[PDB]
Amino acid sequence: MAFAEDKTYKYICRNFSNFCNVDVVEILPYLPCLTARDQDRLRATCTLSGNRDTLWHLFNTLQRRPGWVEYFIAALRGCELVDLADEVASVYQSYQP
Amino acid sequence: MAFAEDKTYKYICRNFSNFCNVDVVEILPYLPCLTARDQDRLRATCTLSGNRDTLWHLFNTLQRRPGWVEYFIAALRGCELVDLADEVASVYQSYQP
Amino acid sequence: MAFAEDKTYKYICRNFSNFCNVDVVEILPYLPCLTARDQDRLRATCTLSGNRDTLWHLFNTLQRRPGWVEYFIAALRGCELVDLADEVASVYQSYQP
Amino acid sequence: MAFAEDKTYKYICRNFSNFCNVDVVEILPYLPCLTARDQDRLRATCTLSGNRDTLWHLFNTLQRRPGWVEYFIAALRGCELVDLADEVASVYQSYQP
Amino acid sequence: MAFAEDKTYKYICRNFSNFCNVDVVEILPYLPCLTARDQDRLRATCTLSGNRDTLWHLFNTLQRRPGWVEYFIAALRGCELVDLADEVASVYQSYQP
Amino acid sequence: MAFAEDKTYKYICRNFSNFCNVDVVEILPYLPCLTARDQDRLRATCTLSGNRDTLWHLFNTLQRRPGWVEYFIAALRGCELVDLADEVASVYQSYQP
Amino acid sequence: MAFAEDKTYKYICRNFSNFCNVDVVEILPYLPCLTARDQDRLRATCTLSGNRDTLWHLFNTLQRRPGWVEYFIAALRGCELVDLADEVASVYQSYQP
Amino acid sequence: MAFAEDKTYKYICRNFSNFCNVDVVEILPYLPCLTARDQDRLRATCTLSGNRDTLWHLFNTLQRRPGWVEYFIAALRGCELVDLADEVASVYQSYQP
Repeated sequence: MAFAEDKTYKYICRNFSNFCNVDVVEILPYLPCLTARDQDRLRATCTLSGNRDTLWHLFNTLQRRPGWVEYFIAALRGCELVDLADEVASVYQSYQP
Repeated sequence: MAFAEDKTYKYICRNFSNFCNVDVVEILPYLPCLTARDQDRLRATCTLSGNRDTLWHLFNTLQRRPGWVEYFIAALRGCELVDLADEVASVYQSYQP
Repeated sequence: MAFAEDKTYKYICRNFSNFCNVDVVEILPYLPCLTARDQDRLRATCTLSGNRDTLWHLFNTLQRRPGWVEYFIAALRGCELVDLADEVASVYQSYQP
Repeated sequence: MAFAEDKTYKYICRNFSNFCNVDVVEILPYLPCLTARDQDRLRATCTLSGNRDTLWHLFNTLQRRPGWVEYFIAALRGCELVDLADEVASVYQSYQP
Repeated sequence: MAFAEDKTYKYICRNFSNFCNVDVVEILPYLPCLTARDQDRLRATCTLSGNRDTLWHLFNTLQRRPGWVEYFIAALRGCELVDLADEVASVYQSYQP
Repeated sequence: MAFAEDKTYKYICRNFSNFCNVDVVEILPYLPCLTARDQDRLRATCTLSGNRDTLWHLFNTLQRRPGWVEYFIAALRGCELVDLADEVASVYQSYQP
Repeated sequence: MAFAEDKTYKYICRNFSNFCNVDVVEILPYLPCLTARDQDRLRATCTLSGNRDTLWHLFNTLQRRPGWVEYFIAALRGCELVDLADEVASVYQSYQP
Repeated sequence: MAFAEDKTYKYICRNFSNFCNVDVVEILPYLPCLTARDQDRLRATCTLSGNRDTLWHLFNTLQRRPGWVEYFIAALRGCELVDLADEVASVYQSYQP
């Protein structure tokens, strides 16, 4: 649900600092939900501002597509950030009926 | 119909908080109904004031030209805001004969 | 002469919509007739209200100091608005003895 | 003609989404009509704002100089956007006497 | 307490110049008390107007949400602005019962 | 003394044009004597109306609260308008017992 | 009730200075009871005259239309002025039979 | 002298178009007269608005500190803009007693 998605995103920003390792350029191919465009923005942002900065735009960009959370859990798993994926899914499923 | 357009726009502000996602700078390319001026007015506003803020200016500008609702529904769809577009179209059709 | 200058400015507003192409910030480097303070006013206006809009405020500012017309034709030529400059000069010289 | 160029640009924005593949940084060397300065602005915008995005600034920037459409048709052809140039040229010549 | 928060914010502005290093874009991610939007406004402002400048909008923006002081002290510590955090917390606790 | 402060402001406006250098948006952070409101008023004034214009509104605002002179002299020094500050302090101390 | 709404508003002005945090430009999107023309006036006022100032004009406009209190309490909540919303509702319900 | 500096700045704007080659990001390190902060503004402006545009803010920014002309001449010389440096210095000494 959107309410769950929205609460997830709120969690992530609560805890953004922990996430870091998340690699924007690595993570994007796993997010076909993002506009073929919006990836460019993130990917170009990263060149300019460095990863961890752009990470913030990406999540804000990620939470933009209904259904995004499932995409993301998949993404971290593609990124072998399994412990992180497990961390969000916990948060995510916590807000589902 | 206009009655439908105004009810649509009136709906939009009622439920604006939900819309949140529309990316001003993103959606404008789909809205050739808007004044070549007024698009500059939006984006420069976007630069000065940030996105969601500029969003509001965009809608008020949008509802100014006859036919905008179809333009808008098309726009959201290019922005893959399908659920958002489907939501608007519903509100729109609901007011058609 | 002033009569020519005034007829020119009146021409410009009577054909204002046609000019648009003029970029205000650029009309600004080439135009030392404008007060060091009024350029700030325009550009800040330009940022705030967008270009075409700011253009009108720009011309309105420009026609205030004797000699502005020569400055302007030079400016467009610096902006490679040669056909535009050629148009004004014609309009301008049409009002010279 | 001015009228023909303008309809083209209005056509382009009607159909902008289709254009996308157009590469701003690639296309700029082919546009000596654009100000040596403006290219910088597009090229820097592109770095800041991403390609398809800056694309929009570019067309709006391109249509700024009379004669631009031929420059543009030439450009697409230099960019092996033969199908695109043919698409535009069609639109352009459709508006010439 | 509210009284403590305001005295703190008044202190911050008393002593703003010392703060400078504080990086708006770096520090915002630690500040979920700020609206997901007002960070855009700070950040877009930051892009437009520069860092230390936006720092100011941010503090005025930060002091907007009850409980913000705790949020800020935490943030600076994450920004390894330990001496700064120590400095404010000192100011802060000085105004609590 | 109050008598000293007023002669100073009368000095400032009688020499207002000389000051310009003072950057309105820049100087405000040094002036906590100003109401947390009134800074909004100046800056917003600055944005719509431009700097030197706003300077007058700034000075006009500043001279309203007792003690402002010490604040202002300090401010200019923060703005490294040392010669400007030196000029005012001279004017200021010239009117003290 | 209308009387309850009025009693709330007098509370507001007697405590107006406290309530300035309300960000005018921010709050309007939650208030569809306001006349679509009349919001422009607030923002135009807000921009011209600054926020806290505009708050008062906003309130005076808001209390014009019956039912506004529910609109407002909701509004603050959207602004995560939960404590502020919590403050008003108390004052409000204290005046209902 | 101040008289000399301003006449130079006026010259600079009267010939600004000629100057362009001046590279903002390159030139700033040679100007410790500008506030370490205003470099950010220029350096960030260059980013948003392009190099030709920011040069303009820079000179107006440069002419802001008494003594700036010597700094600028030094700077251009640091920038191997020897012909440019000779051009300005000539203009400068032309207004000294």
